Amino acid sequence: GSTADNKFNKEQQNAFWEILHLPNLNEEQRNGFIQSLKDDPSQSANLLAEAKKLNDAQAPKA
Repeated sequence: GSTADNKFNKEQQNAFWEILHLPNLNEEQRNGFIQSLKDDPSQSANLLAEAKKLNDAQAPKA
């Protein structure tokens, strides 16, 4: 069909939204996470996690 068809199931897809949303993370950082994540579905863990912790610390509010 193509290659990996980004099989971001309900569990993996969550990464995308949480990535795109990242309320407190540079949305430009969010986008970057999408590109790296999309091109590499096996990286969903490395991107989702990196974006999760980063957003937490880099988050403005406190």
